[PDB]
Amino acid sequence: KDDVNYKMHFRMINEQQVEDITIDFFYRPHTITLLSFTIVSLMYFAFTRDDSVPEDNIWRGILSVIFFFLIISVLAFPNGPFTRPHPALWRMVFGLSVLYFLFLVFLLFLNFEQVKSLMYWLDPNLRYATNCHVITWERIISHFDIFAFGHFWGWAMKALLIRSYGLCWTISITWELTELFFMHLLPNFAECWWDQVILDILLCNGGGIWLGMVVCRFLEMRTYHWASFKDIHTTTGKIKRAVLQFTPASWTYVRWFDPKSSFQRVAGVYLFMIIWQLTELNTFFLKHIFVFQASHPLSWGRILFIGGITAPTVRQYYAYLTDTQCKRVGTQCWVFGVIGFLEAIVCIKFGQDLFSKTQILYVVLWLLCVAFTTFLCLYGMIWYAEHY
Amino acid sequence: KDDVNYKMHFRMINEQQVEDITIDFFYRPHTITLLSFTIVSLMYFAFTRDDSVPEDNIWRGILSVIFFFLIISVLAFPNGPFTRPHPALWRMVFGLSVLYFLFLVFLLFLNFEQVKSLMYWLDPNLRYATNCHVITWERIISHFDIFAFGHFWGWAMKALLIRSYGLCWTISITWELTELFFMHLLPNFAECWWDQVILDILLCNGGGIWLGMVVCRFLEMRTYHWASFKDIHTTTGKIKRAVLQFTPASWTYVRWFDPKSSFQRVAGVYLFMIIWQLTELNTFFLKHIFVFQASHPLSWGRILFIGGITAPTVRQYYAYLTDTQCKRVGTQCWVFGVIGFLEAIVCIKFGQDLFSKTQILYVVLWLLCVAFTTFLCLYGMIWYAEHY
Ligand SMILES: CCCCCCCC/C=C/CCCCCCCC(=O)O[C@H](COC(=O)CCCCCCCCCCCCCCC)COP(=O)([O-])OCC[N+](C)(C)C
Ligand SMILES: CCCCCCCC/C=C/CCCCCCCC(=O)O[C@H](COC(=O)CCCCCCCCCCCCCCC)COP(=O)([O-])OCC[N+](C)(C)C
Ligand SMILES: CC(F)(F)CN1C(=O)c2[nH]nc(-c3cccc4[nH]c(=O)oc34)c2[C@@H]1c1ccc(Oc2cc(C(F)(F)F)cc(C(F)(F)F)c2)cc1
Ligand SMILES: CC(F)(F)CN1C(=O)c2[nH]nc(-c3cccc4[nH]c(=O)oc34)c2[C@@H]1c1ccc(Oc2cc(C(F)(F)F)cc(C(F)(F)F)c2)cc1
Ligand SMILES: [Ca+2]
Ligand SMILES: [Ca+2]
Repeated sequence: KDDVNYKMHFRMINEQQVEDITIDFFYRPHTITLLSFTIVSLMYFAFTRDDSVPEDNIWRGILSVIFFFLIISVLAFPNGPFTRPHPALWRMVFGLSVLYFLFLVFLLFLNFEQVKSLMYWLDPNLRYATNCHVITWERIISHFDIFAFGHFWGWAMKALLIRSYGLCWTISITWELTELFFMHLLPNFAECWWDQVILDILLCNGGGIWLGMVVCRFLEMRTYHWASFKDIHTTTGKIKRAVLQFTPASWTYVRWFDPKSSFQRVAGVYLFMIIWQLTELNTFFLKHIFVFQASHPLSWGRILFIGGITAPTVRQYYAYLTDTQCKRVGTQCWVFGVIGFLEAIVCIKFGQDLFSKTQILYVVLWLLCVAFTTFLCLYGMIWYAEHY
Repeated sequence: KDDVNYKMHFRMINEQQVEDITIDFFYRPHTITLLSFTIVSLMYFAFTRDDSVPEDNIWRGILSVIFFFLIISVLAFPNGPFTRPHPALWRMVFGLSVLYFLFLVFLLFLNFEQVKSLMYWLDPNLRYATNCHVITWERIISHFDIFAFGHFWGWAMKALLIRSYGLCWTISITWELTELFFMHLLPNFAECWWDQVILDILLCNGGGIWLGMVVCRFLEMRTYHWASFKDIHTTTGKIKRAVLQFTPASWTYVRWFDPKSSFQRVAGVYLFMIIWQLTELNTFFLKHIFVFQASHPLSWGRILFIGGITAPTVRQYYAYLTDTQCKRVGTQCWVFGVIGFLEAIVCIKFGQDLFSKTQILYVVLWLLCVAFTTFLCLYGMIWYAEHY
């Protein structure tokens, strides 16, 4: 009867079910109405759309395949550890992750010219894509952009889900140093290195981690009592509940290191940090292989999507690593890992024009040193946890 | 607490679980080994395959996307009412059905020249694709081919799953007459109409229905006691059990008509028969729009695949139609219906060159008459069931 408990502990981190349902309209399935909508909409598009332009036909077909795969996801895909604001949103996020996985699998079979032609079809303008000792006080605040906003809030979310100053500060410092080193390696016109080791570590990353940890401690201490949207008498309370419907209903108490932790625990945390830094390398290298612009919708959309699938992945990884009755890895964690490895394989396959013969050796030495430093600081964290 | 029973009755026709597991090796998940296999295999292909030929790159990429979507299906897709020979096979069948659904959704946005070019890319030889009163006794047996074998066994499987002489004989006669009429309409060199109303109704379809009904009655009467493969002492018993692992473990008692049946019951059975005849029309019309050859692997592979997804679809449709606690349509039935309607939309969109202005009116009149005859014989069946 331990197998029943095992399957329950997997079903609670893979497809979490909603508790205390009051407005039952949001949760009753209407799959036949969805089928009628699908058929009538595809009928309207087939019989009324003008399909004389073939490129537009291919683009609309791709968009519609994506839309209806998200519908299939809402129907049949797993939900994850999250049931807020609605499980269907997380099913659609899982479907997007599966689509991206299959996109990378396809990309691994084309050659460099075919992948470049694909990227040039998605963005026709991709073909033509390309003084620090006087750092004034105001050119410093000029550094803060919308992407600095993104860094801040991404680190806030990461520190919220990880619940550790040590892990977050380790990954922050190590990745900022790695990025500076690679920018020195590539030509990059890489002057002004005081905007990566100071403004990016101490203000964006540091403040983001601080905010994430404060909000995480708040969410841990608070007590969750959710009254129905119906029973609220006033209107301010009603809109307050409708807004809180987009917040966590309960919060997990995260502890990566036990008092006396096994070798499996340490190895799992080390693997976690290695895959974290690997997903950090994937973005840098994919943006440098093909000359991607940071303002294009796919560029920041892919980063937002990775940050979105990172939230269930961290919860499922923590559950599998620590919970003893969770005998299976969540499917979102599986897809996150396979994407994070396929992107590295893509970077290695199409990334032979980045460095010379000696610069690749420099990259390998730095990656070995980074892995060793990660292990050293993880061991230091475990020692401090055991003795203090 | 009726909602718990509702969700259980849906989970038992959507994801049936295996009972009495003895050899637990076949049923324990190894998702991390699957992830390692995926990554190592894609690494081997990325780093060793010669990708200088682009058409081969596109073909291999398509095949690999299909393979790894079947892997994702084995991971996360629903199983259906069946758990034999293994639920993973039916998960992969569901994944194939989803891929075909998305293929049709994509096809609905291209124009006729693009779809013809797609079919010519899949089969380069598609571009160049094209005396009864003396019917000897032996040219009759010459009619029996591998496709007659397929008709026989398809009707056997259908009569096994439907459990009705009336429904099966109705659909048989009506579809054979419709096919003869359409062959008379199209030029078709449609002589020798004694091979469709006699040899195809009375011998292939009739014998198939008889065999299916006999095997269905046998499977209903028998008692299922499954000893483990381990406990069998001899070797003949072991191989007998290993062969019976590819047979049903239990059989449902099918009854479409109650003594006094509601209007919803009659309407659901009528809709069942209409979608059956619609899926029969889809094959004929898709094979006549583009000049498809019956021997090409995709031609008969698509028919085998439809016959494969027909088995869970009929069980889930019967469950939803008759069981009062089954408040949701199975997902395989959903995808079967959406495919059967999307194929008809494809036939209507790309099928404007088949008939003239008057022949389309003839087709519409015959389809109305066929629907009316279907309803009449269904009402006759219900009357005979009520009074005899
Ligand atoms: C030139 C280049 C040089 C470079 C050199 C580099 C060299 C560096 C090489 C480092 C190699 C180190 C690997 C050590 C492996 C041992 C791990 C171990 O045993 O822990 C086990 C589990 O471990 C796991 O959970 C693994 C499964 C996860 C796989 C999915 C991927 C998703 C990741 C998403 C990450 C998200 C991050 C995103 C954050 C933003 C511990 O568990 P257990 O107790 O043993 O038993 C199982 C658990 N139960 C049963 C008890 C419940
Ligand atoms: C020119 C051309 C002219 C042409 C003219 C043609 C005109 C002809 C037009 C005919 C139109 C007739 C339609 C009548 C609709 C009423 C149906 C009804 O109420 O029954 C209801 C259900 O009914 C359903 O189950 C429907 C859901 C199925 C949808 C998925 C499709 C998959 C099909 C796969 C088929 C596989 C076949 C493959 C076989 C090889 C009855 O149920 P309920 O009791 O009311 O309540 C629900 C059940 N619970 C809750 C009790 C449990
Ligand atoms: C390994 C990699 F492919 F390189 C990942 N990529 C980056 O990391 C990155 N950053 N920017 C870009 C980028 C891409 C294109 C043009 C420009 N122009 C510019 O300036 O940047 C770009 C990219 C690419 C990237 C590709 C696809 C992608 O999402 C999808 C988009 C489509 C659809 F076809 F619809 F567009 C379909 C699918 C689905 F899988 F669902 F099929 C997914 C996101 C990022
Ligand atoms: C509405 C329709 F499209 F017409 C249905 N079709 C028929 O009914 C029919 N009959 N024959 C043919 C046929 C097709 C091609 C060449 C020749 N040459 C000849 O003689 O026949 C043919 C067809 C087509 C058909 C197309 C695809 C198909 O399966 C898939 C194949 C592929 C992959 F690209 F790999 F080939 C990918 C996918 C997936 F969806 F997974 F992406 C599905 C099965 C049938
Ligand atoms: Ca940085
Ligand atoms: Ca025929």
